[PDB]
Amino acid sequence: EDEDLDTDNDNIPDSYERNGYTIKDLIAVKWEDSFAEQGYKKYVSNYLESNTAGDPYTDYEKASGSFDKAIKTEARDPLVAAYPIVGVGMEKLIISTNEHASTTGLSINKGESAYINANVRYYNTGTAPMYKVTPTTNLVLDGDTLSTIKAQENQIGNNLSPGDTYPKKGLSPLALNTMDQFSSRLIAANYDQLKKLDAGKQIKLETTQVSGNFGTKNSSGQIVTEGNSWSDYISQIDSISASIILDTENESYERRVTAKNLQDPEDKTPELTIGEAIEKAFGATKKDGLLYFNDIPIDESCVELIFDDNTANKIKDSLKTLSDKKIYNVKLERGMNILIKT
Amino acid sequence: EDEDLDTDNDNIPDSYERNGYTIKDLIAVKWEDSFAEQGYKKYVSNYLESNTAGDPYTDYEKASGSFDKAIKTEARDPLVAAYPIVGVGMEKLIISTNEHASTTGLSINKGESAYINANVRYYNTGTAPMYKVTPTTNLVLDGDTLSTIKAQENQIGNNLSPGDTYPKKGLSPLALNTMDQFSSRLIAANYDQLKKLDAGKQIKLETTQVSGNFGTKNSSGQIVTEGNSWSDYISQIDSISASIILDTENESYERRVTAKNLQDPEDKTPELTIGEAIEKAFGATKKDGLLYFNDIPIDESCVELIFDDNTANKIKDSLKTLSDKKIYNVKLERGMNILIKT
Amino acid sequence: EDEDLDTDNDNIPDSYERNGYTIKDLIAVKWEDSFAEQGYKKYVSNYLESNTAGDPYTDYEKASGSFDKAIKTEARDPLVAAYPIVGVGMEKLIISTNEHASTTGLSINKGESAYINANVRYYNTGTAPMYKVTPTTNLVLDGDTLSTIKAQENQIGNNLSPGDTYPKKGLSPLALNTMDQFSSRLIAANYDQLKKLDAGKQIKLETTQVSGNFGTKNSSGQIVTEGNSWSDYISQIDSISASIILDTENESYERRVTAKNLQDPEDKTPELTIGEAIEKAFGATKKDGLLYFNDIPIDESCVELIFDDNTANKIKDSLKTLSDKKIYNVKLERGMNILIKT
Amino acid sequence: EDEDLDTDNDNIPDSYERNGYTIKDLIAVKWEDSFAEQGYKKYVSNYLESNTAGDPYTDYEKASGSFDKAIKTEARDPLVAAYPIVGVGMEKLIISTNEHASTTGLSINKGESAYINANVRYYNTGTAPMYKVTPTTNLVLDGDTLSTIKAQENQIGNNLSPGDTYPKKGLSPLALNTMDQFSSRLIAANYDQLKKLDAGKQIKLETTQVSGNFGTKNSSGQIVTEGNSWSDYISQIDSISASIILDTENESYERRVTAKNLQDPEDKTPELTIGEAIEKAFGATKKDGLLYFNDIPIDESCVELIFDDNTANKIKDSLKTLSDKKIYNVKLERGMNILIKT
Amino acid sequence: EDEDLDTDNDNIPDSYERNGYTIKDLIAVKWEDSFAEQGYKKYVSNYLESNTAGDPYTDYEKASGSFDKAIKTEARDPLVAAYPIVGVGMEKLIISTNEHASTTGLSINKGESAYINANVRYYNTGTAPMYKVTPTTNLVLDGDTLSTIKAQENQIGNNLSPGDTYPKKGLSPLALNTMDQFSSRLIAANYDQLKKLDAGKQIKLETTQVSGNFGTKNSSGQIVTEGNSWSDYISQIDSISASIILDTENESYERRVTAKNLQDPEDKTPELTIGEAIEKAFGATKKDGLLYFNDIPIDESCVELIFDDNTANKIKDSLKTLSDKKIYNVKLERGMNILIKT
Repeated sequence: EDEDLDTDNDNIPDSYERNGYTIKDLIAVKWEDSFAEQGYKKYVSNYLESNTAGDPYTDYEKASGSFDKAIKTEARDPLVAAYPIVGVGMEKLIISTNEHASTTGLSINKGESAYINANVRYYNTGTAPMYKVTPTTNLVLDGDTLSTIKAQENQIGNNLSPGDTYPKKGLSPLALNTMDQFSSRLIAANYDQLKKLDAGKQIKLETTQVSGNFGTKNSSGQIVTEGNSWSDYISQIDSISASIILDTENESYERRVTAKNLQDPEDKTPELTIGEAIEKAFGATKKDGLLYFNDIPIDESCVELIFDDNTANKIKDSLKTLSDKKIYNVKLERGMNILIKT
Repeated sequence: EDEDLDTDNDNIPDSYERNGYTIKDLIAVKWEDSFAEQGYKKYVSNYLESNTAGDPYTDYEKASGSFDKAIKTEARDPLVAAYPIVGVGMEKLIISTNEHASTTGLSINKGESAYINANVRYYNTGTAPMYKVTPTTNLVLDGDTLSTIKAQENQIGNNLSPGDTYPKKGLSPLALNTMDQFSSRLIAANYDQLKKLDAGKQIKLETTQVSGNFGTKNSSGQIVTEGNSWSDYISQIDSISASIILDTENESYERRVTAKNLQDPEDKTPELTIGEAIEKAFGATKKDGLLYFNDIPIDESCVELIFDDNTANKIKDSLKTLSDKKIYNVKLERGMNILIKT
Repeated sequence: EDEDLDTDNDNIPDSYERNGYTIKDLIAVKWEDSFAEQGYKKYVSNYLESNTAGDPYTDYEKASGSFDKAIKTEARDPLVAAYPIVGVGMEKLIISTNEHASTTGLSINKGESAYINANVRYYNTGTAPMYKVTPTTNLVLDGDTLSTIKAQENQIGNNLSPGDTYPKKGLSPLALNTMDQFSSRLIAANYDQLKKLDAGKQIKLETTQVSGNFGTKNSSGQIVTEGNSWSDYISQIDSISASIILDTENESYERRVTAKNLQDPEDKTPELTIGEAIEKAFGATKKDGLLYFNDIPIDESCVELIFDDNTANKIKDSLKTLSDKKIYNVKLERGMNILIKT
Repeated sequence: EDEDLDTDNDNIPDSYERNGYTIKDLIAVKWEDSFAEQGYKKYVSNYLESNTAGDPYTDYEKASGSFDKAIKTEARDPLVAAYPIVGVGMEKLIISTNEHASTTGLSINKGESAYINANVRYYNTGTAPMYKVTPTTNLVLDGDTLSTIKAQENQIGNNLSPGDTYPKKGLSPLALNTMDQFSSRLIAANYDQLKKLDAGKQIKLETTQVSGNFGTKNSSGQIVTEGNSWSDYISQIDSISASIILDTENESYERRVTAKNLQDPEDKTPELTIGEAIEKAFGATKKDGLLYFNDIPIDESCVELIFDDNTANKIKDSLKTLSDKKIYNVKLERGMNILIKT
Repeated sequence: EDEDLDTDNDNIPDSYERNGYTIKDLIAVKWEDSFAEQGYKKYVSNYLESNTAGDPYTDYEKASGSFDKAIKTEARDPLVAAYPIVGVGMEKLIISTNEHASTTGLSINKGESAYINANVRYYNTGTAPMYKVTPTTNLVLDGDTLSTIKAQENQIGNNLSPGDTYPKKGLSPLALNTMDQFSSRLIAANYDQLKKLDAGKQIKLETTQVSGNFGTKNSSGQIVTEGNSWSDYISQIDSISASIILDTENESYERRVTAKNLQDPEDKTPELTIGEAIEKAFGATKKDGLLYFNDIPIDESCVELIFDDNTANKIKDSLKTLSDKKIYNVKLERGMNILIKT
């Protein structure tokens, strides 16, 4: 009954955070099943923790709506993890060749003769914005693993809205050829690697890491992104949560949802199943008693649940005890990943 | 009746911010319909929020007039959004070619032989000033997507008054050729791209982002623009508001006006219609019971409401229920845009 | 009667700042018409504002004289605005040509062959000093709009007294050829622009902006110019005040004085007319019941009041209702400008 | 009688600072004419000001002797101004010519062929030390106004005692050729300006400004010169005081002494006359009832009081009313200057 | 009798600092002549000053022994001044000449052809250490006054013990050829100055100034040398003290001892005599009723008191009134200097 006693100092009780609860007028309301039709929802969380997943907001601050505005409405639930991830796309790699007087002809230096140039474009898929992007990307020549570069002081960009490109849709890509104000590097073994680049235009561009920022909110301390860094939360998140990826023919989505280790006798997060988790992640609800999208179904005759080895072997080891034989009705796995092709 | 009880600690009551209200002698006055003729106006705002739109001032601070002086009088209302946006214009791109001894002639380096130079000019259209401008702009060569640059330490400029150019009217434009004190880059493939520049002078300049500052005001802490940054508010604003653009033959204006999501049962901003919102944005009032400008009519036989697809399809999907058939009398769409040609 | 009740916390009452007042022995004295002959003057200001013009000093602190000492005695009145503006003059542009072995002769590089050099001199005309000057200036070649530069670390200068040059009168000008420790730039298209400079010595120098500092004063916090900046007050000032320029055959003057918008029901600055405003700006008083200078008459038979379009059209639109037909006796215009030739 | 009531919070009374006073045992003693023979002196100052002249110390702090020790004993009186000024002397300008293979001979670059070098030496004449000197000096070629330079990071120097040189007497001068670690500049138009330097060795060196620091003293906060800049007091001083220059055939002296504007009805500094002020500045006293030096007479048969125009015209305009006809017995002029040649 | 009343807040009484006193167990003991044989000594100081000499420690803190440990035992007395001074010695100047292809031979650049290199060594003679040394030294070519340089970041050094070299005895000297990571400068007029260096190896190395640090001591704020600078105490010291230089055939010492001006009626330091001051500076005592060194007599038949002009003329001007005719028994001179050759 909790007797209105808090154990975390997170302004929320611990039977409220044990049974179902929701939030009205910035005050913890207990629960009644009536106001589900009113438009409200239900939440459960960790009554012993100041913040369930790793993400830097507390349980009440994520559940109310006084944390940000730009973050999508799915992230107001304490099970999901409000954190973004950005991908870099490449095109139009151009070159300039043979520095002095050619396209050897006695005045072509085997180093520093053909400078490189690439065009890229960032895009964010996830749940949150990042008010700065510094990605480090590297280039590879069909298995030769050539130079790596940081974003310099003029390709850093700025705030990155959810589901958007870095140049907003209808603009030309971003140019890249620098190593701190130094035109970058010859495709190295000159009369060899340029002739590899003759019929072997396989300059592949990979991303390794990005770094960004977020924002905290007060009244007097209004909004600051000066030192709030995102590079020291991914290790906290990914060693707890599991990953869920959905994709249509025109969009993509990735989410990180938490779980529980069964061996630890002192974890107090609620249990889950993946048929509840795909509902809890997105805006997907039930349209005929089974899980549907905004306009699409997601059911067993419509899923293409493409697993991998660490997920498939554990589900094939644990799909023997139950008799209902439902893949959606299994306990989560701390570290798993799931693909929903459609 | 609210019993003089504040719920946000924003020095304003919550029936005052629920019904109509205005501000006299820096004190919240309730409302009387008499003094509209006196010169006063009416306001309404969000009784649960410390700041209605995303912009960094509060409800009372925007409604009174003790926030700035340079901001135009339309922004003193808590529904509009006091934030600016700057455009860059280009002209007069000049070149210097063929470095050593020509206009190949055996001494023309295939990289770094024709340095580029552009002339630019900023302008601000919106509602607010920005006390610093760092725009990042890129150049594109009829679909070749060439280099991008930040404004250096000597092209940054200074305070930018609303509706003005960066060099005030009657001055020459700005020169641009730098990559941190390095003359920029050859039009890359020398004997190819210069001959593309022979008959193909299509060096298009595009803007990608800008960054600036604003100003907070105290008595002892008078005016500071040292750390107040504008790059961490656009993501908060644009994921809430809608956009409205007006343009005559000699000027242009763009505004951001807020709205409400109907599915969210804990939003407490008032509702709107676009026929009220075009009046609420500008200094436009009614001159014959219908909306007029300073000296211009803006009515259904004079508007050119040129939509786009996401606005036109939703208004054509929701123009079936009502019987009056008025495009001005519809609920707003959180994310829509509107062009009003004249 | 005000009952000695302050509404701004600016240590001055609000019938004192409503009727006339003056200041004796650092105490607000009410007003009496007797001691005008004594040497005292009269002031009136905004009883609802902590600083009635934009300038960073308060009403009392500007009215007393415990703010600075180098500021001219006209600025002790709350109607005028104590802020300076500096103009740069150019002369003696010299060159150095044709870098390797000439005055083409086969060893002249089409970029980087003739470095430029200009001589400049600052001066201040206005009401205040500026303890640092960083002007950004650009050069133009008969409508070609060439490079722009910031004052470097060795050409910034120092404190700049009112009505003085930057090198005090009787010294040679300043030399300018830098782009951060890099001899400047060739007059670009070498064998073209040097031959334009043959008979076309039209290198015009233009100013775009300056930046400086000011000084606040305490006893324990004596005088600091390290954090104070002037680039965040001009937008506040110029969107309020009007401008007045006077010039004899040997000097020049420009001032910024305030006004009121008539539509706003909650502004509380007193009214004005230009016939009292030219008196209130300068040290000009009446010598025969009409406005005279230090030794010069300034009256309708001596003025050459050269307007512009926004001033002339409004004065010819509003010079119909009155019957006295006096241009000096009109309400001010918020944004106007006035030249007084003599 | 002042009733021991202070009006400035400067620990000194206000009839004490109205009549004569002096300071014994760090306590304000009133005045009695007996102890003038004891070795004491008399002072009078501004009972409404925390510091009379611009200089950063207060009235009591200058009158006692607990402010510094290196400042000369004339400055312990609240009428004089304790501030220094430094002059730069030039000699021995040397050159290095014709960079590649000469003293044109087909390999002499018309820019950057003959680097310059000058020898300088600072000296201070005035009343105070400066613990750092950064002078900006420029060079001129018989009316061509060549480059200007700041003192770099290794020609700054250190503390500068009053009446001394920067290298103490018996050392070689300072070498100067840098523009931030870059050998300076060719005497520009090479085959022209070197031949101007053939018979026209007229490289004149001029000073424009200097910058330095001073020292404040506490017990716990002992002595700091970190931020106490001198560049923000000269504008306060020179718009109040007048200047007095004395010179023998082996030394020089310059001082700044305060005054009063007669039109201002609320200034409260004492009056003066120049025959009192020349005694009040220096250690000069009366040896036969008339002003003498340490060993020299300064009287009407010994002065060579060389005025300028703004001093001569005002003294010839105001030497008519009095009947005694004494130039020493006139009221001071706020802005005047005086040369006492001997 | 002083009634145990302090006037400076320096924890010491003011008859104790008026008569003789000594410090036992960190408590001010009054005096009695008995404990002179015990090993104790006598001190007297300025009862009106918080620190009698210029040096940054107080009277009590210098008299006790709780200030530092590396400072020599002579400096524990408030008459002497604990500050060091460092001399630079030079040897082994080497060269590297004629850069391209020679020892003119058509390929010797008249600038930048023979880089210079010197060997230096610091030493300290005085009373204190300095935990950092940055000396600026200049070079002169037989009266041509060549370049000057600061010690760079790799030649600064570290803590410098009293009476030691900078490399401790038995190490090679320091190499010097830099102007901020730039091999320094040709001996300028190449084919002239190298031939001056043929038979004219007169590269004299002079020192001009140094800069260093010191150390303050607390328990919680244990030892800091971060901002404690020595460049702002020499002007305070040298305008008060006189200088005394002693030298054997194998060592040298210099000291700065305070004095008193007679014309100032409010100085309160005790008087001195030079025969007492030579004893009070060093560890010299009396061995036969006359002053002896550690093992050396220093008396009138052993001194070689080599004066200079300002000392000799004043002692020959004031050696007439007294009848005993003793040069050791004269009042000190504020500004004098004294050499004791032995």
